[PDB]
Amino acid sequence: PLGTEGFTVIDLPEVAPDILPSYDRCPVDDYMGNGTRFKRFSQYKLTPAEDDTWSFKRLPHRDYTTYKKFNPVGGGIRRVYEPIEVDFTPLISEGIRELGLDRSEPWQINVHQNRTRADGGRPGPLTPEGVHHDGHEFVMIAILNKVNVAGGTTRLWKPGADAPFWSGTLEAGQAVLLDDRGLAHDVTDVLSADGGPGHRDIVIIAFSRWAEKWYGDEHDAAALEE
Amino acid sequence: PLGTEGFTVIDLPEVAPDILPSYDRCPVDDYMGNGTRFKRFSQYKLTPAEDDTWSFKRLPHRDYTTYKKFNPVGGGIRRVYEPIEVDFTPLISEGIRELGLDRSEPWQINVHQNRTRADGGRPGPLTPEGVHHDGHEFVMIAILNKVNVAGGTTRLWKPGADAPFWSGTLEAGQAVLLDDRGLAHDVTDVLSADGGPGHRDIVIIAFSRWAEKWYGDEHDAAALEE
Ligand SMILES: N[C@@H](CCCC[N+](=O)[O-])C(=O)O
Ligand SMILES: N[C@@H](CCCC[N+](=O)[O-])C(=O)O
Ligand SMILES: [Br-]
Ligand SMILES: [Br-]
Ligand SMILES: [Br-]
Ligand SMILES: [Br-]
Repeated sequence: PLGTEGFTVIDLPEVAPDILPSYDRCPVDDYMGNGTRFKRFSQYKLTPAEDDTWSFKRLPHRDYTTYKKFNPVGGGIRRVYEPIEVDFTPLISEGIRELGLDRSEPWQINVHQNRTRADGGRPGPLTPEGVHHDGHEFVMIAILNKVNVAGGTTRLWKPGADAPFWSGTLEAGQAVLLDDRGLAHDVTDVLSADGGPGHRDIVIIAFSRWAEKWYGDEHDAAALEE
Repeated sequence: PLGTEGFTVIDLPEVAPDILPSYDRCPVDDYMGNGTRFKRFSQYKLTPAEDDTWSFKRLPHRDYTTYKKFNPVGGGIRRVYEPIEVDFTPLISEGIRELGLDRSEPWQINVHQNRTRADGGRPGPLTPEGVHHDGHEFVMIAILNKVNVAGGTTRLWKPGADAPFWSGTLEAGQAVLLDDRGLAHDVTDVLSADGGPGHRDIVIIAFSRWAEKWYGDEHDAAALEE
């Protein structure tokens, strides 16, 4: 499973030819990033399959809801996103293999397909939450494309620490897997590499056991404090 | 001067008839509030005048810059805003009288004319910074108009405290004056009162001594970490 410090960085396999172009068709995120972020969102059930594989089932499309206690800037509201068009589940299966997810019960994943844009004088913020936990058990963050950007350095923190214990800029074709309970994280802003427009295209996958799923009326009521 | 707990709430005089309509002509804030906020911005030199009054001089229009250490979601960047069209200096004089601003040196003020909109299912965030200091010596927040909104409760905090020591919902025609060093503040989100659109129209005035002004090349370089 994960490295002893609670994270692993991996190389990603080649992706299908529809993945990178699909980022050009992500609409603006009306809730986060103040116009610098573009997003699609889908959720899946993840079940252990015989032959020691995993089965993915796309769930009916629902608004994204998270808790203010994890995300103070985007929590506590219904966030209406459009579904992801392409199939990230081959990519996600690489992360699962490295996580060694507990096969004794089913899992539920949130999948966020994000583009953040940077331009001269306007960095693209990646973690306006600051140093945070996502609220899930594991998180996978995969970088699919970077064009004309600098910055975007991932920092991993022990809870309460004054400084991160690991920093690294993930490049296209890399992913980090995180123990999202034991570690906190942030990412420095995306910067324009030369003064002109640039962008950073990623997918974030948040893993929870189905028994603790971030999906459905009970989760929504809890996250919205209803 | 201010109350012994570092703040005072005051009633405001009647304002000129052009002030309330001017909020309809404030452009969207491209940098904060994710489309829920509209803003104009101007800066003034503030000097003591004989017969125990104060004189205001509007300074050449410059981008707003603040520090990430005070504002993690809107700091560290050049924020290009349009100037304020109306004259808030009569209202600001009411706050100055209550502050008892030291007349032994000149001052510099930042003036933010803000509208935050709320709608059903979409609150209007007021302090995405969370509990914060603005970074100035004194702050005045004046409420000019509230239409069909709830929430928007000001909370004042001792430094490092885990709960506020005072809470109150400022109404149209009220202002709070704050010791921005000795106390921190936040405000709960603006909510739609009935499920439909509503808005809250305010002006924020941040006071610094001219010797510590938030204006000009040196300030900008420090706030941008250049
Ligand atoms: N904090 C990110 C989402 C990261 C994934 C967490 N999850 O699915 O709850 C956002 O609010 O857009
Ligand atoms: N934190 C508010 C500004 C409040 C006044 C503070 N000032 O002038 O620096 C914003 O970023 O829009
Ligand atoms: Br944001
Ligand atoms: Br914001
Ligand atoms: Br002068
Ligand atoms: Br009240």
